[PDB]
Amino acid sequence: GCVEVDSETEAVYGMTFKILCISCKRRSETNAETFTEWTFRQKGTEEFVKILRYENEVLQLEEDERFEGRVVWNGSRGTKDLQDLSIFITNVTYNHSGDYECHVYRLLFFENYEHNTSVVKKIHIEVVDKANRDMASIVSEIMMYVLIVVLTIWLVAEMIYCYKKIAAATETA
Amino acid sequence: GPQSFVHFTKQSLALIEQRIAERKSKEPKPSSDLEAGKQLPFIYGDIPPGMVSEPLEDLDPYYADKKTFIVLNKGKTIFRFNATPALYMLSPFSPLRRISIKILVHSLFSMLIMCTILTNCIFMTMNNPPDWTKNVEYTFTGIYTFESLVKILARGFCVGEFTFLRDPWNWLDFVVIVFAYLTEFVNNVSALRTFRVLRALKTISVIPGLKTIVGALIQSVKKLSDVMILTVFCLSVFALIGLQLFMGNLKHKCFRNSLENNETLESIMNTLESEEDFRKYFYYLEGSKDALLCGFSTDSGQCPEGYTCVKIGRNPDYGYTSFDTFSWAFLALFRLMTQDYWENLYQQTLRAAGKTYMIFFVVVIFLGSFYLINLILAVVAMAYEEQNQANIEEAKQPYWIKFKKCIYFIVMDPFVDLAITICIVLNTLFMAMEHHPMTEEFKNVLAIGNLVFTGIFAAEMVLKLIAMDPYEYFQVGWNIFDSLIVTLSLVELFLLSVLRSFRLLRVFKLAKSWPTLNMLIKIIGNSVGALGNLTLVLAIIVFIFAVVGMQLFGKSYKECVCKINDDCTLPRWHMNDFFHSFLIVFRVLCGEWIETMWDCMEVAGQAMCLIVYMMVMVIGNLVVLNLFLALLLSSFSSDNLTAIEEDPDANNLQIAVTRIKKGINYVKQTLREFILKAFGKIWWNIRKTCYKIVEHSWFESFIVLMILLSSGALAFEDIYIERKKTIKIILEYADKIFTYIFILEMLLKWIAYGYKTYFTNAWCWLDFLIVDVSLVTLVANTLGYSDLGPIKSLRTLRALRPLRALSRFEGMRVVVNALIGAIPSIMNVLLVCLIFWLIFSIMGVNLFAGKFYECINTTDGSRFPASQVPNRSECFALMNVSQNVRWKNLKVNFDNVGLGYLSLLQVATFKGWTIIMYAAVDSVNVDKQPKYEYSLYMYIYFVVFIIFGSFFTLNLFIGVIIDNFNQQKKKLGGQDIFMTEEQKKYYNAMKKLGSKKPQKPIPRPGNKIQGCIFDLVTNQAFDISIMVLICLNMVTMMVEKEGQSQHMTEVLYWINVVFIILFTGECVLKLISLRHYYFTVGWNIFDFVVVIISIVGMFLADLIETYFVSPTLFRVIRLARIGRILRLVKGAKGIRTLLFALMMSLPALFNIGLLLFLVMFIYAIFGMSNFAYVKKEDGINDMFNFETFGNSMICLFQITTSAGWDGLLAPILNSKPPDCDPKKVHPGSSVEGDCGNPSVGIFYFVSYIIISFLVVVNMYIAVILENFSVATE
Amino acid sequence: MEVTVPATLNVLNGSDARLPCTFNSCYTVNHKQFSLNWTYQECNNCSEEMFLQFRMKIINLKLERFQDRVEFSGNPSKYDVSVMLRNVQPEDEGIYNCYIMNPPDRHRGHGKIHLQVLM
Ligand SMILES: NC(=O)N1c2ccccc2C=Cc2ccccc21
Repeated sequence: GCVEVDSETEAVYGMTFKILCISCKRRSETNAETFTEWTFRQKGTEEFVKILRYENEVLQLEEDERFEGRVVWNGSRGTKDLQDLSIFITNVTYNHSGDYECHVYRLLFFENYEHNTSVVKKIHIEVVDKANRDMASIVSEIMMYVLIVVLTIWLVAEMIYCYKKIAAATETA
Repeated sequence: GPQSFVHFTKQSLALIEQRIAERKSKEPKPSSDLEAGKQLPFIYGDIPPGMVSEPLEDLDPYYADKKTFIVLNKGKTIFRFNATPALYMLSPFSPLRRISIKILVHSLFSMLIMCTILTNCIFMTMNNPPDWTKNVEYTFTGIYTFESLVKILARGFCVGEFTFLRDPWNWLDFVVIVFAYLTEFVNNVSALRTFRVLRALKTISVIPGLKTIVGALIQSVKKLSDVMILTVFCLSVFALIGLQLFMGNLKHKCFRNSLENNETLESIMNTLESEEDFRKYFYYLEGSKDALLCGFSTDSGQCPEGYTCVKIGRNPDYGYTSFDTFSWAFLALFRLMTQDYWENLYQQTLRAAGKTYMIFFVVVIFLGSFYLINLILAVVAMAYEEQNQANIEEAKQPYWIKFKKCIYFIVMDPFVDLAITICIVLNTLFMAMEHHPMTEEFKNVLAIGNLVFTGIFAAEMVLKLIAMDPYEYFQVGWNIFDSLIVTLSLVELFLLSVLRSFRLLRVFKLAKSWPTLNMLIKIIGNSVGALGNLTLVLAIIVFIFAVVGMQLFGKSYKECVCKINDDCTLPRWHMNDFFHSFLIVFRVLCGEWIETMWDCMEVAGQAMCLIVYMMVMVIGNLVVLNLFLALLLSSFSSDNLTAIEEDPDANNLQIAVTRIKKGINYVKQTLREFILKAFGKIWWNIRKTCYKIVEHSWFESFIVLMILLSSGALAFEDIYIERKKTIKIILEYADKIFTYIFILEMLLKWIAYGYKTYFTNAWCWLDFLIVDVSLVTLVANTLGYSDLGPIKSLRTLRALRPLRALSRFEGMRVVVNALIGAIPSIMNVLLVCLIFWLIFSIMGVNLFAGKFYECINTTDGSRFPASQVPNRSECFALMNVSQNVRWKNLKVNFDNVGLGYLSLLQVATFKGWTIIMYAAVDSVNVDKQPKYEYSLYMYIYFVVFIIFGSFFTLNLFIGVIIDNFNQQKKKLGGQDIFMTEEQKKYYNAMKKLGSKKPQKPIPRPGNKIQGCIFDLVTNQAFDISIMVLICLNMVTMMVEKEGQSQHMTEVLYWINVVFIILFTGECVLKLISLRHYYFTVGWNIFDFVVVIISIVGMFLADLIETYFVSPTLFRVIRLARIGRILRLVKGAKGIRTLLFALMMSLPALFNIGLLLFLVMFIYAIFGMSNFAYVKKEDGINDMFNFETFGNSMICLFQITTSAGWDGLLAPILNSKPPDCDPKKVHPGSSVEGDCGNPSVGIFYFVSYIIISFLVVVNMYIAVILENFSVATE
Repeated sequence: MEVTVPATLNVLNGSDARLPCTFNSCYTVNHKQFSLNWTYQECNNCSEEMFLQFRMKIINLKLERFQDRVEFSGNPSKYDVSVMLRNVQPEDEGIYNCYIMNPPDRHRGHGKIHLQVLM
């Protein structure tokens, strides 16, 4: 079903990037009508500026020079019950490094009851020139190689010692 | 001597008079062979003509001192009367007495009574009777009173021995008659009608032979006292544990966060009454009668946004499903033990409390539900065996001749029988080609084929009747059977669906050459021959219960119908008429007694419904168990007596195959002749070193550790693994290390053992295959083809990596050896079951092929009433107007034989059968809208199947598996086949704790006061006082309920603390008395441990409710009080031996449970891999799914007992729209679609419920039986 | 629905009469849903006069021929729906009918009493 995966935090200059904002309901059988707004506080700036708003299957990009002609919708499509609210930057620059916020306004429709909730998700994004390798991947590869070599060395030492002992005993007999 | 037939005369009376005078002056045993109701001994020959039915002198010399005489009957039976005048008025020499004696001993009298009772049993079955039945009931009353009058005139009312009242059944007759007059003159009417059903019990007295069967049943139930005491004790202990843990947890509901007009929860609750009122304030799932349960824990249920969890309201299921009081907890625990709809309680409790509470259900199901049932079955088996052994011991103590001979040469040849068998098999497999959407040409060819087959069989009947006269043809049972089938075939040809399926019984002609299909026929014949009286008693009991239930609750079910049905119409299962009452009784016998009982209580009172249902359950299950075990033991022992030789006259099939193989040999030799006429010293030390390495304990332990790590690494691949990226990376590199680890272990074993010694070993073959799969996957991933269709699908076989622990673990190897040993008999019985079920599957296909379609309103899921939309064309026209309408079909039905097999499995396992039965009884025709119970009497099909199929097929399966295990044990030489060599020593040592003689009494101490303490504490009075104190403490623990006042809570706390001080005082007294000798006894140190843990637990609970808030820890810690009441076992020798049997059986159950856990782990990994994204439907919900290892294990444990497997399979049979969406996008994952895979799902669940049937039941019963036999010795 | 009423009720002139009308519905008597319709007719073929009723509270229409002598005397919460009547005049002799409907029950009952005034 719906799993709230976090977004990444590093975009390479000149390529495409996807900012994930997934918000699942507490119960998956409830009805809702969701719309979202994204803000952005560029690194070196103190204010969060609204950049876009998506409601009723139509994305309304605010007049912003940093994001004009580069952002497209990239989330749940064809419904008013949005659970994946991701946007997709088609051409990263250096004006896209900053703190994002993904405001979710969900309106649950119950029986003789309507609940208007709200969620905020914050994504810090840093732009780089070359894609760094994962520290976890590096350490996993290194430890795998050292474990393999250590086990093989132990096995070969046992093999040689046992061979010398067995042959010595056999020639003694 | 036949001169002993002397009449009872006046001189005989005078001789008895002188003998009684000598008896008075005088101030042995009667002959058993001469006791009334038996035949005369054959020494007495034939009765003289003038002596039959006449008062003869008492033939038994035992009664030579008493005025008793004998009347002999045609049919050679003896009635023993009394010569003391009847009613102190009529002497034995009176015309009335002579006439009445003759009437009573006549057999037409008994036949008339039987006919009258069987006629009255039909008028008992009218929910409302016509107004003229009063004359008929007057006639019945007259006949009964005449019969009683004749009996009283014949043998005196109550004047000494052998009088009317002296027989306990005459008490029943007298009560019947006084009720009949009192209700007609003195005049609850329903209660009086329930007493009219007492007239049915006169069948047992009238029909010969049923009285001894009833007596045997009573003497059997007298043997279950210890087992029922243990059952009550265990249910009470588990009910106390449940009342401690789950008290009030089922009153959790989601309540609205935002309330208007200053309203509060209490103000809301003081006003609501209707479900439409509650639905505005609590969260109700669509189509649910109960508010959704929530929980305060992390793993409990989740309320929606805007709803919060609060404890208020009533418990689910009308308020009857609860742990809020000891009585309701006891009902819940009895339900859990009998495993009746226990999965609903499982899910409710897990949702309300948390998923970590499944340990309670695991312990309850695998300790009380299975072990107590096996104890009951073993005790009943012992009772039957001893009774049967006693029975065996007492038994031991011109132109026509031309064609006659020609057709006799023709038809009785061995080859004709083989041809007929081939034709029978072809006919069966040709009938099994019917489906629902069948084209007209296919229908035509099927009709033509059936015509050809019936023509062949009719010709064969005619040939065998002209080859030998009817006087000899009709002398064979098989010939009569074939004649009946064929004449039915011609009847149906000249004229239905049923009569077409009548032909299918011809399959039983293969029972001659199929030994394990003859066992089924032997069981079925025993059910109506040797055990016919048991079957008749069961039928009478079921009839009585059905009529009693109807008379009591039929009017209530109609008056109070809106309390149990929203439409104010009678539900599906009710007791308003005889057929539905019988259906309810039969369902109770099948084992479903709670869902109907809830409606029973709602309409007509907890007390009455509980009493009736408990009586029905206990008595019916006892009788059914008696019949089952009698059939099993009789068929699988008494049939083994070496009667006649193994096929003395070889069957025609055997002679035909012998001729065929002779011809094959002749052809082989002739063709052979025709074709021949026409035309390095260091390598050995290397191998020795590798052997020394692979055989080392360090290497083996290292490999076992890596196997466990690689098995456990599979459980982290949830759907939530995209949130665990570091773990993802770590697990990928670890897989490579493990492949490198198991690849080096594979190469050393190749060089250490040799290719031949390696590859001629199944365990090594399994490891070879697993590592080959891993290597192929690794190579394909390295080459970049990681997504190539079948290569991607090959990654799902990584769930087989746990299979490498079977060879490593000795207990799991020992257990898995027994299964491989028993496989052949399993295949035999499975083939018999498939052949037997094919008949019912073809019959069901011909009955309900394509009639389960209906036009539903998809929003409500409600069938449109057939007044509007009477067919599929009108349904289509209505879809064209609306939008949420659909012409739907059931997912498991009878469209073809393949789906018929699945439907029959669901019916036979009693899981999901109700949906099929409802659709079957609603079915109208093809392309026609179902009507409510249009075909009501299609329930009979399922009744007959559940009987012939579900019952006799389990009598055959159990017998063959228990015989296979016994033969394996005897092959090993009387050695346990479920225990390892290391555990055998522990078993042998433990066996000696049940027979050690009492030791020397501990000597008195030296101090005077210490000696006095010794005499005080070493006393039976002290022991009895301790027992009664423990009983009082148990009662104080039972008197605790939910919502009790704070005053009662405090007084209960003080009552408990005083008990603590009393038990600590007795322990201290025994210590100061017995010095250091106290700890030499296991029960004494158990008591010491219980004392200290009780003190510590009281202190800790007080701490955790004073300086810390942790209700769950408080509830868990308060379970230390159960130690004080577990001590009742010390003084109950009846249940102590049964607990010793359980202790004896533990070692084998450990191995069996280990194997079961590994199998469950493998299936859980497969489920996570496959069914993680199916649509949330039926039994797949937010908390019970396959999205996580925990959820998968919970579901698999639920269906290990074969519960809810239909509801878990149903969401997986979806595969095409609008059932599923093949292109659904799942947030946070790259998988697309929520459709299931029908074939994989069916294989998964059927194989998993097949594994559980032969493991949790076939291996469980055997271990418990042997060890009970050992403990009871 | 089963309604138990006396077929003939004989009272003396100047005495009080309690008209026993009781029923035994399975369901609880919801006062928000109960419906009463007490009627009087001088003969079986005579028309009926609507004089005492329950809808949410006991409402007595206070007919002139009964004056202020008719009040409620049963209890719907315990399934008794009788009506009292002081100093029964000889004119009060006639036929009294109690009609009861108790949702969610479907069947509708009727209880008839012939009140007779003795000298
Ligand atoms: N203990 C046994 O050997 N049997 C027998 C005895 C004879 C025939 C078959 C069987 C088979 C199974 C079985 C089932 C329950 C109790 C005993 C029992």
